[PDB]
Order: sequence, then structure tokens, then C-alpha cells
Amino acid sequence: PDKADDSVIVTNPIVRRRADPWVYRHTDGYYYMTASVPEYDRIELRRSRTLQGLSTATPKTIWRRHSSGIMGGHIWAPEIHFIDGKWYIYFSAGTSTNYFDIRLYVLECSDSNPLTGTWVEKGQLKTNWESFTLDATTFEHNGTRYLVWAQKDPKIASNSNIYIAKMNGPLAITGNQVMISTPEYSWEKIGYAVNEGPAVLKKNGKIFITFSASATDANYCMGLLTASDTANLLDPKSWHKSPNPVFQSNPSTGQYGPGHNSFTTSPDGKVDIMVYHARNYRDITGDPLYDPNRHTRAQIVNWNADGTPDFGIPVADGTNVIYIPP
Ligand SMILES: OC[C@@H]1O[C@@H](O)[C@H](O)[C@H]1O
Repeated sequence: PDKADDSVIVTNPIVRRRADPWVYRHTDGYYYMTASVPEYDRIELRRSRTLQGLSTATPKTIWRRHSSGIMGGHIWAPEIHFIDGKWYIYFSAGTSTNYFDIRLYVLECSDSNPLTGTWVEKGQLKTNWESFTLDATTFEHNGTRYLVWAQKDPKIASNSNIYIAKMNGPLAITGNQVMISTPEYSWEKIGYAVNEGPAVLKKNGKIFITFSASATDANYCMGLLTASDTANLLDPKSWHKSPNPVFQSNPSTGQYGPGHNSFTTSPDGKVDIMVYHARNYRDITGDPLYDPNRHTRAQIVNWNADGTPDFGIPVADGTNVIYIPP
């Protein structure tokens, strides 16, 4: 039983053993959540009227990797969107012969309930060139839809960079893709040099895009890109990268390697809430890729006096009062 509520009060972790949390608040009174499962082998979906309710909602496996061929490798970081009356899931997948040969793919469901509904594959979402491609998100602004994602440029020594492009329908991009972020500070390079997990927040006349950098261990952290929402978002000079991490490990709250966030709101739409993953310990045994204990958690997004986002530090486990309406 998930009863609705206008206050947002959560117990972290909200969902254990789920990395890359994506939470979308729909017009039907429900939060929808997708994420990476530790086996990297399926797409699970759950819904709840409240954020905290996600801890007890029954998850459904809606899609499983192919026995062989494309979409037969790793299954990473799906995001469920609602666009033009239809559900879409953007996710990254490798092949059976190379689990790590990752491209973008899209699913679509026309039924109103996406848990019970019928899901249909729509194939790969190609970009300007074939390479390591992952973590596509989409947003709309001033009547134009965009794709923001991470991709390997063979001419650049980084696992991936952040790209933007205009879209032509929810299933394709158009034009040239534009690089708006590449690893350049040392905090983007501990372990491996990486920018990935772009996430879009629109507020205060600006478009904010957080991203994650460094390896997926305790060194994982987040940086910020900002642009004015009246600029040319395909112009790389529209995007300013904050020089320092905007979110990182905090040993005093016991939260390590936080990142790959998404953004949602309270039910009334008035506060912004960041949903992300972190571990509650520092040292990892084996390859960090198969440590399954990145846990999904949430905390409020605060706002500086000047209107830039204040992400603060990962809150300690336990209860967290995010929002009580005045
Ligand atoms: O998103 C692609 C990679 O695999 C995921 O599980 C992680 O979030 C990231 O490093």
C-alpha cells in the first residue's frame, strides 16, 4: 500500500543494490524508477506514489537481454521517459560476443501502465559514429528536444565525453553531435579519465547538466555544466564547466563514490530532489564493476543565494526530511 503525500520524507538507502537510479514523476500521481541491477542483465521497473514508497514497491522485470547478438551483453542504466503520449526507455547495451561493446537502444510502450504494458524494441539509437556509447538522456526546451549522452571519441584519451545534439523524434538525432565536456581536471581522472551519466535540471533561467567522473569506486564524484537557457545549446562555448567537483565522497557521513544521479521533484513540483547512488564503505574487494553495493538514495537540491545549485554532501544513512510544504 503506497498512500500519497505532499511531504517528502525518506529513509536512506531507499533501494539497496540498485545503481544508476532514474526517477521520473509522471502526471498520474506516480514516481517511476529504473536502474542498473547488479547482474547487468535486465531492465526492472517499479512505481510508487511517494519517493520513500519506492523502497517497498514491487519491481517488475520488463525486459531481459537477448540470448545472442545485439542487446545480448551488459545492460546498463535505463531511463524511462514519457514523450508525446508514449513511454520510452533509453538504455545502453553490449553484445553477446562483446558484453562491453556498448551502444544506445530504445524501447517503447503505448499502454498507459508501463509495468503491465507491452514493450517493443526500437533498435539502436545511432550517433555520428560507432563507438562506446552509453548513458543517453533526453530533455526538451523551447520546443526543441535534445539528446545528451556519453561516448568514446577514438581521437581523445578518455573513456567517454559528454555530447549534445538536436533530436528528430524520440528515436533519432539530427545534425552533428557537439562535445560539451571532456576530462580535464585531476578529479575527473582518478582511476580512469571519464565523463558519463549526464543528467539535466532546468531552473532559474539556466540549464544545468551534472555528470559523473573518475572510476566507479570511492573516487566517483560529480561535476557541473551550466548554460543560459537562451543560449545556443549546440555551441560548446555556451557551456561553462565548474572547476571543482560539485559532489563527492564524505567520510564523516560514511558515503563513498556518489554519482550517476537523476533529478525529480516533490509531488507539488516545488522542490528539486537529486536521486543518486553511493556505497556506505570505502574499500572494495575484486573489480569495482561487480561490487553490487551502490545503493539508491535521495536528498534535496539546495539553491545558493545567486541561483546556482548547492548539492552539499551526501547525507548520512537514516531518516531525511526533504520537504514539508509551508
Ligand atoms: O553507466 C555505464 C557504467 O555502468 C554503470 O553500471 C555505471 O553507472 C557506469 O560506470
